[PDB]
Amino acid sequence: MDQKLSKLVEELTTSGEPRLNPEKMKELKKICKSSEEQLSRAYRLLIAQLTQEHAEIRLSAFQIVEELFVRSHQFRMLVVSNFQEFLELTLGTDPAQPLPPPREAAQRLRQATTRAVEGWNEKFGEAYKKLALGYHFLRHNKKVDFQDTN
Amino acid sequence: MLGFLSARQTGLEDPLRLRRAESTRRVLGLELNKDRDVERIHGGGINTLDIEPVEGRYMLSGGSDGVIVLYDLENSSRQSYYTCKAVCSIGRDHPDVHRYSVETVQWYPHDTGMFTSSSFDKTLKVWDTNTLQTADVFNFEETVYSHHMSPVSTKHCLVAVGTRGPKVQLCDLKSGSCSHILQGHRQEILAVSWSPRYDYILATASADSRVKLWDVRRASGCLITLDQHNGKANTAHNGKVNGLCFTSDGLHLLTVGTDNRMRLWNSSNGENTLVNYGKVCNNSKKGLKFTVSCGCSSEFVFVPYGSTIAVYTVYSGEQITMLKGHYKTVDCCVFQSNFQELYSGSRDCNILAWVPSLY
Amino acid sequence: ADFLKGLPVYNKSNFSRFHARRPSVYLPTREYPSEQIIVTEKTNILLRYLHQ
Amino acid sequence: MSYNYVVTAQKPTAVNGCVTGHFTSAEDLNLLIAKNTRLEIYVVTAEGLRPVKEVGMYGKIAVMELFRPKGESKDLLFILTAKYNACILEYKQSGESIDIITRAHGNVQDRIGRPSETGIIGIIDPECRMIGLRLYDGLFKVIPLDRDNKELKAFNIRLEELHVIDVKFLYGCQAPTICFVYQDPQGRHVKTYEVSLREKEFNKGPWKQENVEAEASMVIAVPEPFGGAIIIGQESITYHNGDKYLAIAPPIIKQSTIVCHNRVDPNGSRYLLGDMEGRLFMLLLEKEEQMDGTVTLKDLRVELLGETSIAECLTYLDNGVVFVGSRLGDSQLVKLNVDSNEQGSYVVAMETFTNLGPIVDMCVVDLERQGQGQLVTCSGAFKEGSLRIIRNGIGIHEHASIDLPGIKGLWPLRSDPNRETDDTLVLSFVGQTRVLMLNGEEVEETELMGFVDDQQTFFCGNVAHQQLIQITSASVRLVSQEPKALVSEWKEPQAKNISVASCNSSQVVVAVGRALYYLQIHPQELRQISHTEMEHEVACLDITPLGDSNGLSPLCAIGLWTDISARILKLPSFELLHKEMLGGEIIPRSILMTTFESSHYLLCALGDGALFYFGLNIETGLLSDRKKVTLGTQPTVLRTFRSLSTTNVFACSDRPTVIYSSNHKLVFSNVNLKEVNYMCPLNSDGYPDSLALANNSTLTIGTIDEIQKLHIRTVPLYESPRKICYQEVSQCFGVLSSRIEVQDGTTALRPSASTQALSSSVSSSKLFPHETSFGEEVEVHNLLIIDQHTFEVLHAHQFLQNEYALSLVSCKLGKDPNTYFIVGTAMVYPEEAEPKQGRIVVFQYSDGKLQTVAEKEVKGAVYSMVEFNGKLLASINSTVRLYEWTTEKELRTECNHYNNIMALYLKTKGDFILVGDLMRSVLLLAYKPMEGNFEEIARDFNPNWMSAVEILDDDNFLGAENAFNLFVCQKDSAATTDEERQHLQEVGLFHLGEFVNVFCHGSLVMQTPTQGSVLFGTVNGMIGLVTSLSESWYNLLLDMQNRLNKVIKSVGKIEHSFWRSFHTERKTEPATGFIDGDLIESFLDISRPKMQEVVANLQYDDGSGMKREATADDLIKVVEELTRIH
Repeated sequence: MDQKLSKLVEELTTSGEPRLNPEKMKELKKICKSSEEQLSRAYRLLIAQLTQEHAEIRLSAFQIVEELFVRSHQFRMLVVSNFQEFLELTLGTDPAQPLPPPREAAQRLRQATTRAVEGWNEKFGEAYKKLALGYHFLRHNKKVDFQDTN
Repeated sequence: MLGFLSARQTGLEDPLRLRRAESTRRVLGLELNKDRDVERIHGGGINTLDIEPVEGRYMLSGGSDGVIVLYDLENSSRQSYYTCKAVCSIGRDHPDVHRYSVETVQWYPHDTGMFTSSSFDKTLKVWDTNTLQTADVFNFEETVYSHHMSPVSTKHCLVAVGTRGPKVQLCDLKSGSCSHILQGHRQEILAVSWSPRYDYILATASADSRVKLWDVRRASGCLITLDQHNGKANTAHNGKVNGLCFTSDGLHLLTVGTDNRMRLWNSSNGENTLVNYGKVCNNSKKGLKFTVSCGCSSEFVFVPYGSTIAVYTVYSGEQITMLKGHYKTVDCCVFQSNFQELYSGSRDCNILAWVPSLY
Repeated sequence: ADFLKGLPVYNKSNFSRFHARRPSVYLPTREYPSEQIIVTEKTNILLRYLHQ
Repeated sequence: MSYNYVVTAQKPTAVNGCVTGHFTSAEDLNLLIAKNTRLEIYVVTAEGLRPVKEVGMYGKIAVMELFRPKGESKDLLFILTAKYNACILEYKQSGESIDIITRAHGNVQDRIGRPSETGIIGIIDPECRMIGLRLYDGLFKVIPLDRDNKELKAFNIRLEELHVIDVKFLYGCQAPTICFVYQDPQGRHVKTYEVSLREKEFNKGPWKQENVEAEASMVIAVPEPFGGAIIIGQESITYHNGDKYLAIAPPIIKQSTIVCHNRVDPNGSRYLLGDMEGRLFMLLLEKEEQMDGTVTLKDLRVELLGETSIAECLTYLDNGVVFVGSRLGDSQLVKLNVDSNEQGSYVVAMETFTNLGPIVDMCVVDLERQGQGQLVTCSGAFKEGSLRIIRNGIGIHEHASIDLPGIKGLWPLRSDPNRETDDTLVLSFVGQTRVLMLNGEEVEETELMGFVDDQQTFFCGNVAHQQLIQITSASVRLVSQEPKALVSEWKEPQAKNISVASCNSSQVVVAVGRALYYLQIHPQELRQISHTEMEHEVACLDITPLGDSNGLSPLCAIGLWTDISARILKLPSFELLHKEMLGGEIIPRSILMTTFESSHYLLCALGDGALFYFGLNIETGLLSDRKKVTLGTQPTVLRTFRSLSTTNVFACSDRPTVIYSSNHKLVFSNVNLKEVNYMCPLNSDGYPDSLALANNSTLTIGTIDEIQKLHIRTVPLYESPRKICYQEVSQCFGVLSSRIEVQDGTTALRPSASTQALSSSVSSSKLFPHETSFGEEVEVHNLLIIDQHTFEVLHAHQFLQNEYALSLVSCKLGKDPNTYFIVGTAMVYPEEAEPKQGRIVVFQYSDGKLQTVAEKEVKGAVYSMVEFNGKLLASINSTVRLYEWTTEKELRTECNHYNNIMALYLKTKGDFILVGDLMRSVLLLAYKPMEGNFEEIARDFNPNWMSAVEILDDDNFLGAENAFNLFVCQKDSAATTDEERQHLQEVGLFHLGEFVNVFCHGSLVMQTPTQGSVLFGTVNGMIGLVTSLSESWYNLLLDMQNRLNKVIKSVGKIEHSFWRSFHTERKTEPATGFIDGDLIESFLDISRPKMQEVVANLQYDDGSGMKREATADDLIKVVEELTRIH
């Protein structure tokens, strides 16, 4: 089961397609629903994929993280526990660690992350005030323009 | 927790032992409270926090944007989750608003009505809290890097001001004069702090890598100069000593330098006690404010360690913990000894509260 | 027990007529001037050490 | 505002300090015992510890030392108080004038500084040159003992060792040397310093720094010729003398921790040690003498002398007698006889002084069901744990107990005229009489010539002209003293029966139905003087001669049937002087004329337990100021009796009482016996200054206390008691107990109360893992059901292993009519910072058999619980929850309130709930019966570590502090905003000086300026009473308190204001809204001129609301009423 989850995460992150395969994503969601340990393993795998020096892989990993965040409470807990590293890996907040190439995929990842963090603050900011704090941290402290196309 | 209650009831251990042990346990369990919060009003960073001394109900936060906020820690909401509302604030609307950042804010240790705020605007203002109007103003030639009033002094209310200038200034609030000037330093004095034990002793740290202890009575010379090596020179650190604070009892002094070192000294004779606190990362060019616990078994020191808060031990040196949460570098840490609470004002415009969670 | 031999007896009669009464409370009314007063020398320790 | 009055019903009994020396005279051994604020000075005479004096200090005595500077005839005493008041005092006794002269006084408090973890330490040199105080770590205060200078300049010296475990001054060294054990991250080290006065500094000590046992905790300065010091840890006793280092690690010591020590031999050969377990060891130093002539130490030896009360500070008094002062148990006076008893213990308990504290919990229970609330307190800890029943009253010390049932009367009699003491005891029965002779202690049946044994006696005794009288139902018989023979006999004209009798030495008055006959006693004649007929049948009579009348009463007191009227008659005319209608249809049965404090009274007792008393004018026969009290339900028999040359009245009934007079105010105090039917005083040779008492079947002869006191019974439990609540329905007490058992399973150290219960069950919850190593202790908790009468553990329910019972409440829940024992328990595993589980268990003690009615697992520890409108309000960790008792006999969670850091103390009144937080001061909640939350009505934001709470009334809330303070908060209902209302204003403050653990409503005085009443117990066994007062009374008392402060000069020159000022680590303010009871009560003990000085020009209300000039007699009366309440 664990090797199947690992293989599915690899195939979803190394596919290079702009959109995730819906069948493999359904299988992944079923496995994450089957056990909380499998959900935590998927989380750890997605974090280890966000560390890869490839913007397409990071984009696909982020899309999976977003879907599991919207669909799973414990995945939300996991993401919030390491929200700083997540934001560093996805928006490139740290100037010493810029987003990996290609530039277009990195820009798409940044846009998607900004929109997702906005919608997460809108939907869960009252309870998840932690993620909310970081939101404003990048919004005002980091003058991240939410209305900017890029 | 039951053992201490049973011991107190039976009298095996005096109540002070339970008090101190429980306070130490609570300080160990300090954690970022998600429920309690302090409303984000500041548009910029927080350069200082200071809870009023008499009862620890009101806190003063000076921001980088020149806004003073008088937060109330009294939980009037009756709710586990609540936001410490800003009872009042001096912002850009208020005419006497500090145009630039307010570096430090310090209540009157005698009367809670008045409080002192010094800013990068070259000015130190004494406000009241009945009308929050600037009761008095003092203008200097150099930006006030720090200012402190003796907490153990009732005879005079002397204010010691350290600025970009290498001369310490001593001004009398009762007489409304900035007469006294103490000389001997070479560059900006980043931290001035009166000794809580001895009324007329002032410790001044500068970027000249030296900490000088002075007696105000003798307007001639400085008493002592702290040397890390004890003459084996005459320099507190290898860089800028931008943090200074006496221990609660005043028998020891803690100095934080830009060399990323925190050192403890005897306040009586000024020889390095040689406590190894390790690398306390500190890259702030402005005076770094750190606070020491009070009424606890082991006196803790909370130092802004980058964007975390490093809690060490003043009488052992062991790094008790490193509280995380702030997104930007932590700037000021203020400790409410009444409930073993901590409130750190980072430059992210957030006032994070840290409380002992035990269940 | 050889070691319990010799417990020092201050007086032979003490506890010789032991029998198996609470003290009267002392309530002074007169005042005799205190010969001495204890005042903590305020001499600053650090100043003394430096000057030494 | 709020007004309150605090008095000390019982002085603290825990012994804090003990020192032997020569205080009162250079040639007298004097023992000084510090019990918190009390300092008792005894002399070790042949009789024992004769109490010379008891000094009340305005401060907690933290340091006591007897030091004799060279040139002083007798030792001076150095006292430091917990508030850092230092005072050197001396004893000066000129004739009868005993004085405690404050030779030196001052305050050694520093503005800032951390109080030492080990606490205040006070030491004096061997030569008495300087006094060293370790108050705050890192600072050693030195007070030089120079005599010439007027000012003693105490100066601090820096200590580079912040954590100093212990400090002592060494002998065998020229300069003042301090040896101290101090701690640091490496471990514990023993270090030496030289205190230089001129330099005012420390110099390098004679020895090196040497590592010591990791738990080195005590330092002993061995005097010459050994020198050096002894370091006592937990396993190893070491001895350091410069280079000479010795160490011994006996296995016996390792079991317990040695907490106190004393030097037996002056040369340090022998020492006494006492461990926490209570064991007493003797430490031997074997001197060896070198050929050169210098004596050094050979080896250390520790010997377990025996087992005594848990020692707080031992002090070998003299002649093999050791005073084992105790704090967790009764203080003891033991003898170390050379030869061990068969048990192998050399210690013989010579005497035991009762120690009441620590009072973990207490209840006020009308066990007697008589109306006199008794205090049942859980006292002591470990083996010393026990229950204490503090029954106010007077106690008899009977010396004889014969078996004679159905006695109807008792009379003392003097057979021999020469013998000024009685030797005869006549008894009455069913139409018969028995005479008993008293030959020392021999009590046996006799017959007396002239007396009839076939008629019921109504009176007999010694009469004028060396004669004896016996009055029966048949006649009155006169007998001569020396020649036992009838010399005169009187009978009713028609030979009818005598029904009532009265007699003094010269006069007789008897009734025959309505007929009354007055007889006089002359040589061999009963002279009939006069006769009358009363309106009704005669119930009772008295002719007791009062005032200056010389044995001849002009008056006769009489009680009548039908009209129930107490009447005063003139003798010999029988003229009505006063008729008093008593009321009801219950006849008088006993009447008496007596003098209390040169004031004359008439007492009349009815057959229904009522007693009327009146002022009596012995010239006019006028009765005034009619007052009525109840004394049981049976008819009262009244009998006078001299005690310490003071006349009292014994009132026999189902409730023995002594009637007396206090400050011109009749006082009633309950005797300590089930029921007395008849009584008489008795003063024979084998029973001097005694009493004869009779009930249904027993005849007892014993002595009696002059007045009353808080007599305390003790029931040993041999295990720490924690909580107590009384179950009225089952006539049982439910007590939580804990005992320590060492890993074997586990075995208890000693037999206890839980193990020997008549029935022992164990809880086996299915609701619910460590390997305790051998020799590891475990706390086993039990619920003890104890019969209220025999106070014997009828039942013992042992809880699960690793389960602590924390809270207990006896109440009925919901609509269930059965009364239950509801006990909350937690599970304390060693590795958990706070417990993670717990449960509430509902037991029912029925048909003498406890049963687990219900149970309720719960996440957390149930700190406290209280009945609340039939609902269980339980504090579980950081929450307070409500439970209801369903029809299934189960608990159902209703709602929870997380706004509580740690509800440790809960009190409820009506719809209010007072919550004592661990450090968040007092909260006041009001449960929602419509919604379900605990809307926090108000709270106090002052950071206050709480030890107890109480609800004085709807607005006042009393609370205690961790620093021995009391405060009273008030809900500002006058507030006009929700903000002001949510704030509780601290309207009163006080520094009690004791750590009060428990509050309880109730009074110990048979039921006024003072309203309400709350008793409270402290760690020092000091029971105190707090009551309310009116504004005018509070103002008067405060003014008198200030004036008394002016007049009374405290010992040590400490100001009462500075002593009672509210004091904590964060603030210090004067006492307000509180009146010190002890100082006010001391007004009764200041001489009359001092009374006048105190009452000088004081404006006071005498009940008319008009400010008069308070006199010394107005304030005395004011203080006599206040004293009566406790």
